[PDB]
Amino acid sequence: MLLPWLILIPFIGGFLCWQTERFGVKVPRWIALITMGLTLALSLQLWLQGGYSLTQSAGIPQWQSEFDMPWIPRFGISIHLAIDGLSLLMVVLTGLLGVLAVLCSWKEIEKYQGFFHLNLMWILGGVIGVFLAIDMFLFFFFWEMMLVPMYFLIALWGHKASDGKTRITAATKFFIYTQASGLVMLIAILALVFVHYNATGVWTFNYEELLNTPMSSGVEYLLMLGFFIAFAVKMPVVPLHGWLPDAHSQAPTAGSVDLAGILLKTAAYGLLRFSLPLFPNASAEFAPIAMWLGVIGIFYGAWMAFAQTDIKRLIAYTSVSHMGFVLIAIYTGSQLAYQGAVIQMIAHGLSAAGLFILCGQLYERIHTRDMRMMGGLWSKMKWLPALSLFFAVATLGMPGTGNFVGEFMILFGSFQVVPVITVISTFGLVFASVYSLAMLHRAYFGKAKSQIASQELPGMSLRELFMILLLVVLLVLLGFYPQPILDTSHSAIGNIQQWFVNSV
Amino acid sequence: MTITPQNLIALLPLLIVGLTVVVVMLSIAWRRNHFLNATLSVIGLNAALVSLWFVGQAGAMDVTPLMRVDGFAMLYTGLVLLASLATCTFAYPWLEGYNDNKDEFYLLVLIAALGGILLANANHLASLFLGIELISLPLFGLVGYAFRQKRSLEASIKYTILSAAASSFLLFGMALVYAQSGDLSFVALGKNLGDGMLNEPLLLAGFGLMIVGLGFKLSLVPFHLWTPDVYQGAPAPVSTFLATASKIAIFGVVMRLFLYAPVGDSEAIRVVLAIIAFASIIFGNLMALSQTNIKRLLGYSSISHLGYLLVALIALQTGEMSMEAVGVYLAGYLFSSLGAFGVVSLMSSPYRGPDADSLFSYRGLFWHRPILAAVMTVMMLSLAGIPMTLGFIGKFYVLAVGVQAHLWWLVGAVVVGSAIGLYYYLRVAVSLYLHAPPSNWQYSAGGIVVLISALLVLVLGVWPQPLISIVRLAMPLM
Amino acid sequence: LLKRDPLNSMMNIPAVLSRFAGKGLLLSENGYLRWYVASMSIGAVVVLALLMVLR
Amino acid sequence: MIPLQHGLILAAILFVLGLTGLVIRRNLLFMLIGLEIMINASALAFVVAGSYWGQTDGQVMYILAISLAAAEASIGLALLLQLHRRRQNLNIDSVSEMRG
Ligand SMILES: CCCCCCCCCCCCCCCCCC(=O)OC[C@H](COP(=O)(O)OCCN)OC(=O)CCCCCCCCCCCCCCCCC
Ligand SMILES: CCCCCCCCCCCCCCCCCC(=O)OC[C@H](COP(=O)(O)OCCN)OC(=O)CCCCCCCCCCCCCCCCC
Ligand SMILES: CCCCCCCCCCCCCCCCCC(=O)OC[C@H](COP(=O)(O)OCCN)OC(=O)CCCCCCCCCCCCCCCCC
Ligand SMILES: CCCCCCCCCCCCCCCCCC(=O)OC[C@H](COP(=O)(O)OCCN)OC(=O)CCCCCCCCCCCCCCCCC
Ligand SMILES: CCCCCCCCCCCCCCCCCCCC
Ligand SMILES: CCCCCCCCCCCCCC
Repeated sequence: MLLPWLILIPFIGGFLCWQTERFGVKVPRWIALITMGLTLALSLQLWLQGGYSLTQSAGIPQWQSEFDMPWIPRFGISIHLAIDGLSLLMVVLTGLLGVLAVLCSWKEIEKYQGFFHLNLMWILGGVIGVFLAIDMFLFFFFWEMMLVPMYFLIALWGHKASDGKTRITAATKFFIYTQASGLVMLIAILALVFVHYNATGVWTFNYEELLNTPMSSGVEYLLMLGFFIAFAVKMPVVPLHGWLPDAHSQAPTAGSVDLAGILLKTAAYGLLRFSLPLFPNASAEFAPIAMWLGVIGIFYGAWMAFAQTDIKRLIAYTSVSHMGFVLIAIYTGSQLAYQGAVIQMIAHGLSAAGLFILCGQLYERIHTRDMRMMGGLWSKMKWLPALSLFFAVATLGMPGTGNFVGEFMILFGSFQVVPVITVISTFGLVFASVYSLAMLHRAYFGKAKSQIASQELPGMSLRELFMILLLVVLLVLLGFYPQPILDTSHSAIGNIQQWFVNSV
Repeated sequence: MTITPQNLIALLPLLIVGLTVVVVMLSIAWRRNHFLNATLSVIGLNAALVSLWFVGQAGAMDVTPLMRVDGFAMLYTGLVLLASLATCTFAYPWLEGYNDNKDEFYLLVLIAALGGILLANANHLASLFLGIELISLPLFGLVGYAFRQKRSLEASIKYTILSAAASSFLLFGMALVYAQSGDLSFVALGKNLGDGMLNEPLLLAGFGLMIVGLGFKLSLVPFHLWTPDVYQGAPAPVSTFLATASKIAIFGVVMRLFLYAPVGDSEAIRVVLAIIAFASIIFGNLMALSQTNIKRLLGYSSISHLGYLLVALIALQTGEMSMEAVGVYLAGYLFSSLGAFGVVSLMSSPYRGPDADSLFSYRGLFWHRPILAAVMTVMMLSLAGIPMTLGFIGKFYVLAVGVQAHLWWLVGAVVVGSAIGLYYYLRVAVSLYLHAPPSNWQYSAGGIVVLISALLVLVLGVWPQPLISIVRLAMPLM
Repeated sequence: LLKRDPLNSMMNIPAVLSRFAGKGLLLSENGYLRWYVASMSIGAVVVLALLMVLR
Repeated sequence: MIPLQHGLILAAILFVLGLTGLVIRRNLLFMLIGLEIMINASALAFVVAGSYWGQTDGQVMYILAISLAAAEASIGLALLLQLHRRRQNLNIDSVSEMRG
């Protein structure tokens, strides 16, 4: 009953952000902050009232909250929302990152920031709708609707230093990748719906009804492949990753676009929620290909991150490597690896958010992103290099941060299933330590390699320090006490794992 | 068959548009009055649109061997009348800057709308030929209305020559079909064959020559090369009419011909149309990649969108919702093309000479015309098949129809062409917001028309069920 | 060796194929009316031959 | 005792001759002349088909065809006169400024 408001509060808030700009140019940021705070408060209230820790695995479907409204009854299409533990964690993370994205764009007081905040809230509402929709048409609709404000934000509000043509090219490449892969997923959805209609005789896009769809081997493989192509584009999975460092490099310099609709792992959620339960046998046969794609993603992303001279592209390739770990975890069929994947998704969201916010602040201070033009920045800044050191320590999987808990539970479950892939992935952890130390030494240690890095720089303000330290506290708490997060997602992950291994 | 009073009630929009033609022409003979004659034309078109309600109350019936009136005919009559009303609305502020006679424009638009209504109701090869000609010849006049401009004269010459060639191709194919069949009614084209002898060579050759003529009229590959030149050279309200009403009416009569003719489910014709649809989608999207002219880009876009519609045509006998998909797609395409070409027409109004069709002229449109830029970016999103637009609902219908009939090559073609379309439509829509170096109520009426088109596209993109139910109500005789 | 992202270029190959194919297809739009008539008759020949082959 | 195939073949021969004249002639007047030949050939084919079946519909389609031919010839000759007025030259290759 609150799930429609979880989607609608961002949309009404973005409309109010656009509408309240006539009252003043410092007004829409407050409207966006109240909007995202209300969304986060509703998500936290759903967390408190859900009783997820005491919920046991009863089998798919099992929803803690549900909402249904007819939308297109001709095709059996409904606004059908449902929340359980995994989607609840994703929605809470979306609300927190949306609050951080609003707070990070606080100083942008330009003449059209009402449209900026409207696009940000529309992206966040689309992401929440992706996490909530259990109607396949509605899920696809949210999946494709949240890319238009993404395109416009990158194209018009993006990196001001670069030429407009570069921003247009990166935005267009991202949009073509995501929307073409979404259309392939729509083809798979339509063919699954038609197979179900031929088997039974009713029109349904409901994910609960489409679970019990008898189909031959080969049809199921193709439907799985369409779903996986969409998810692999947005995860990213190599070689469908090239849009991501380009989109990150041309995103708005503060990084609200980075937090709002890139660092929320809708594709891993889609693989767990839709790909494994709808096509369990096809996913079981596809598992070696997906795991080797994850291994290639880990090492390729690590090597790409090391070779970068831009910090933003470096962090984007770190995202590629960590999503390779998550992709390995998803196809194991192990409960421990799935819980590690959930922890890894949340921790990677937090740590990459901290990294991107710190990079935006560093670019505000020194007006460049090339690491060859900096060095020795530890002696010139007050807070930024130490917090960057903490977050780089987090992305190499140091214990005490949630990233270690995530990928080590992933590797424990994966070794219980697939040992060779696991040992190669742990050498991927060595590669991760290499690229994190390389970025730290190129940016903040050594001597100044240009003139901008040789002078004292203004320190972080109270707001930026507050949000970075909140991310630090959350990452440390996830590293040392991950049990509430594991208890929240335990029932949903167990349902997905039991469905995957009991139908194969 | 004779004509009864109830047949005259089913005749109502055709009779009203013909009476409007006579009345407007007699008013021109009285005195040349641009406002009065434009008002009389739009009053007659509105009266025909209203009388569609009485046509629906009358019911579905055969009016002579030539015409059959049903919900299908009503829907296509309504689409043609909406496009004609929008064309007149965009025509007035453009014609306010025209130094020569302006009153003949509305006469030609009315006669072309009459041809569109005839094609909506056509049940016969005679009525199909006459409706095509009745659309084309007023468009010969309208495309070259500003014949002092070299582009308008060249577009008129090209359209006239190629449409006469296509009409001769279509008439020769009709004659071959008649020689085989002995009846020009749609339901009899292939009826005198049995025991799996539907692929009679003369019948197939006649239908191929008709395919040449109709595929010229629908800008289908390889009869498509006229489209960007005629779209660019024509006056912008004429480009609006040519993009919407002519294409919609000709595709509707093609829909009815392939539904009713027993040779419509021939496998050879199906494969030939599959090749044409594949080539149309791919070629129309690929040629629009590097277009700096908005009218030429919309011409190549029209080629691709008619390819998608033809994909829906191929699954007519296989699936169950091919006609419903075509109706939903054509409503969405009408509204999107009306908005885009109307923004072009309002940017070119009043007429001063060369059309404002360069993409540099639409670069930074938001900083002086923000509402027009918002409408144009909504239409670029709709023609790309982006969700919360009606164009996506049409694309979804096309994809569902193709998936149901297992037309996998066509489905893959739609996906690839959609990606290419995404590139060039996004390029236009984002060039609207970059930085680059009226005052009467008829211009405001044109702006209101494009704004209403944008609102309809957005609202029926979010909530398509009323349009779907309306199209499902408008069903032909089985 | 990898600093140029070879997989990104390998996936960028279809974009350059689309650009090349569109530039090649735009050569048919030479603006000549007689070529447009000739292309209509070529398409008539192709459609008729295809219909007679698959009859 | 006239085979229908012979009349249809004669109509097809006239049609392809008119199409050839339409393609190979740069002068717009000969293009219009070829168009008249093709539409007359299609009308002849309709007359042959109507005569084979013993129906008036062939001659009715002939009547519609020549009405189209008259109106199209009128429009094409008006456009030819306009081209001659504004160009002093009837070469159809000169009207090619819109391309690409
Ligand atoms: C897992 C593989 C199978 C499933 C794939 C699913 C599809 C989604 C994921 C793959 C998408 C690949 C897209 C590759 C192109 C990305 C867009 C791009 O590069 O746009 C930028 C470019 C313009 O930028 P620039 O280079 O400056 O050009 C200026 C020219 N004067 O723009 C252009 O040059 C125009 C681009 C037009 C559109 C690109 C072509 C699309 C073709 C169909 C794509 C569908 C998949 C086909 C098979 C892929 C390979 C297996
Ligand atoms: C360019 C990007 C897009 C890619 C191109 C477009 C999609 C191409 C899809 C090709 C599909 C080939 C299918 C070949 C067999 C068809 C005939 C057949 O065997 O039909 C059987 C069956 C109908 O009989 P039924 O009674 O339903 O049988 C029960 C079985 N379930 O048939 C059925 O039940 C229907 C089977 C449908 C199979 C799924 C089709 C779509 C799958 C998702 C997209 C394709 C895979 C991902 C993209 C690949 C890389 C681009
Ligand atoms: C402008 C140029 C550039 C742009 C355009 C580029 C090209 C676009 C089009 C690309 C896609 C081409 C078509 C791919 C799908 C082919 C489907 C097919 O052949 O299906 C045959 C068969 C159907 O199943 P069937 O045997 O009928 O099942 C009943 C029996 N139990 O199938 C089977 O039996 C099972 C077959 C399984 C594998 C089929 C799909 C292969 C896809 C290869 C690429 C993806 C590889 C995996 C993922 C890698 C990482 C993304
Ligand atoms: C300034 C002056 C302004 C004047 C106003 C201008 C704008 C408004 C124009 C209004 C036009 C109204 C047309 C009404 C048509 C339907 C009338 C009707 O009663 O239809 C009912 C009939 C089926 O019902 P029944 O009466 O039971 O049938 C008995 C016959 N066997 O139904 C049928 O037989 C078929 C019904 C569907 C036919 C198509 C609908 C009409 C054309 C619509 C074109 C646009 C569609 C796309 C946009 C939709 C937006 C929601
Ligand atoms: C979605 C964002 C998650 C951020 C990380 C949260 C990690 C869990 C922190 C829970 C609180 C830990 C400290 C208090 C423990 C109280 C124990 C009560 C029972 C004895
Ligand atoms: C450019 C678009 C390419 C689309 C390719 C689609 C291939 C479909 C193959 C279907 C094979 C069916 C075997 C029974």
